[PDB]
Amino acid sequence: LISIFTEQELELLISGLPTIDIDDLKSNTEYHKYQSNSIQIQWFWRALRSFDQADRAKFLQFVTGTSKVPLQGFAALEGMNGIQKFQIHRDDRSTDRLPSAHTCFNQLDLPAYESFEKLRHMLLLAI
Amino acid sequence: LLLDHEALSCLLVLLFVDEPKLNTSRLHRVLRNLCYHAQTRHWVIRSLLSILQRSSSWLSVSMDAALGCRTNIFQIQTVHIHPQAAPVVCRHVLDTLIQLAKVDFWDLLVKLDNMEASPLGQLMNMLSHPVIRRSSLLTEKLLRLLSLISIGLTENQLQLSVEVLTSEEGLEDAANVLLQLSRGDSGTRDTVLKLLLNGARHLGYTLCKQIGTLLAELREYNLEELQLPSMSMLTSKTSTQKFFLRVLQVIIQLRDLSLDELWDMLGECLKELEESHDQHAVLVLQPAVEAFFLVHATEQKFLRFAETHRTVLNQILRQSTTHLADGPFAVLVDYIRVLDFDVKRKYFRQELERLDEGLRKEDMAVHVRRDHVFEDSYRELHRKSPEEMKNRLYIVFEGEEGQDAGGLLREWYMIISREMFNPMYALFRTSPGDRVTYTINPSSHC
Repeated sequence: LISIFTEQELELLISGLPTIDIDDLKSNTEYHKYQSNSIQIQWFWRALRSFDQADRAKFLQFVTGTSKVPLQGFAALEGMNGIQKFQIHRDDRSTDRLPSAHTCFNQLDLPAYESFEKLRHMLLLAI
Repeated sequence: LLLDHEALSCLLVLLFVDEPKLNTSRLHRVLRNLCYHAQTRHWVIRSLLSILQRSSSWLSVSMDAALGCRTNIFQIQTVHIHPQAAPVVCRHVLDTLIQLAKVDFWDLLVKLDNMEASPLGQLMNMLSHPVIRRSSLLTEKLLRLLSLISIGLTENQLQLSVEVLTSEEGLEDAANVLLQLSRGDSGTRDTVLKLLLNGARHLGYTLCKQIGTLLAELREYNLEELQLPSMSMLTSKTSTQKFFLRVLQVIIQLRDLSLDELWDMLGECLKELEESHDQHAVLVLQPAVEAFFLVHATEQKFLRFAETHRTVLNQILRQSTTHLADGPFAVLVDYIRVLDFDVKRKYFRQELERLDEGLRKEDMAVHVRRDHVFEDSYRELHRKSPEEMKNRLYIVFEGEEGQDAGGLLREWYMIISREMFNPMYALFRTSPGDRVTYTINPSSHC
């Protein structure tokens, strides 16, 4: 009966769905090879705004490894080596592979997916 | 022979006069007691059935039938019942026949005025006759009657038309009739199955015609909320969707219909509803989806369906209050990626309450000290049974004032979930990498 939940959903069942201040995450995002006005990044923020609270939580788990919201805000987001901001990296491999996450750095590697729809499908399939 | 046929005729004339005060249940119990005598019963029933057939001065009974029309129930010139009064004579006779089923007359009647299993065939023919076939009430009563009595080909066609045409209780009694008939003979079973399939195929053909108009009109709506008038004949309470699903539920009840031109166009229709950025717009096909998962997903194609329409089937389930594991969509319990989290949460909570529904849950006290709650709870509970744990806990802190038990329980859970991660118990330790998560402390052997 518990096996109906995913490894995400059991956490969301025990501790509940968080309310994600997408503005706080955006305020605490670092862009390395993308830029803040890249079209794939505007698609990323549009997608993440379009995801419901549960798919947002699954994204947060995908990139940070947890759904827990920091009391002080995502400025206080910890990583392996102290406070690590969330971060989006362009994955220069082929764009027929999913984004990939390294949660101890809170690191997203993101291929330069050609479209909003395809990027959204791949992200939703990852989470 | 307690009573003669003239005294029975005098009693039976009471069935025609519609007086609200008259106690017709008491009259039914008089006829029931009289009908313990087999010859009286047989004459009584032959008269009541002649009254039904003839529905389809002492005898001057004026019934108000319509506006400005006060009819005489009897026209004597060979005695006929004025069709305005007929539906009431039918209603009172079926009311009496339902009790006798739980357990010449005209010439005698004019002589006054001048001063189970065999007739089941007549009662099945009765469904064709207009005063009955019109009235949903008389049909429901006659079907309840047949459903009691049941404990040929045209007569089954007329029984099935009761489902293919217009009463949820009367059509569930028709389902009972068709079952209890099928219990009789493999040949009537087969003929009723094949004539159900024939009617369901007609319904499917016209449903594909209706959805083809719907899809076309959604094309014409997009290509330049949803109130397409083609939708009205699917919303309708008497829609072919509800007839088709009803018939399929009876087919599936008798099993213990090849329409891929329907199923694939229901498919592309759903896909064009979902792409049209409206949500409840799907629900006008919910019974067609439930029919799909009835005919398919036999106690696969439904899995390809649940993939390509996943979020749609989720909109269906999320809107439906039908409990996931009692409705048709229970099969997908095991293919769990095809449901939303909160749908699975609802199913979870309903199945948990269903499995533990036999258990009465009580309230249960827990006496703890604010400084020792964790170990006091361990001592109190660690030998308790699961069903004693399932009782509702209220927590009393020693010497503290009374407070809301819900807030005090939330505090108790919060304090416990904290103390779990106190290193003094050595239960959980933070991942040295993340430093905010927690996993089993490999140093709890201390």
